[PDB]
Amino acid sequence: RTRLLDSEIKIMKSEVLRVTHELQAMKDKIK
Amino acid sequence: KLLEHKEIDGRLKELREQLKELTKQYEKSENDLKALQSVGQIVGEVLKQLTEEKFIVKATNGPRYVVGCRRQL
Repeated sequence: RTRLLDSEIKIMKSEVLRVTHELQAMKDKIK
Repeated sequence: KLLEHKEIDGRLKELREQLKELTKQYEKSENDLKALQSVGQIVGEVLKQLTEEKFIVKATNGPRYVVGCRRQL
């Protein structure tokens, strides 16, 4: 298959983006 | 393939939109933090001009002061 690799890459990116965004955007308001 | 992540893209867009709005408020809050460092200023009226950098001003609460003037003004 060819799209199987793309799906895995997209899933990995989503996890990083969610964690990274919270550590920066949320922190500024609370700080 | 034919479908790929086109159908799955709906879930990602909805989650991103909700989180995106949260970051918008952070910019608004920063504006308030930029105002906490601005202090007030006593208000009085000029009475006479002794020299170019010396003025006689009476604060509209109390005594009369001889004070300077900001260069740019």
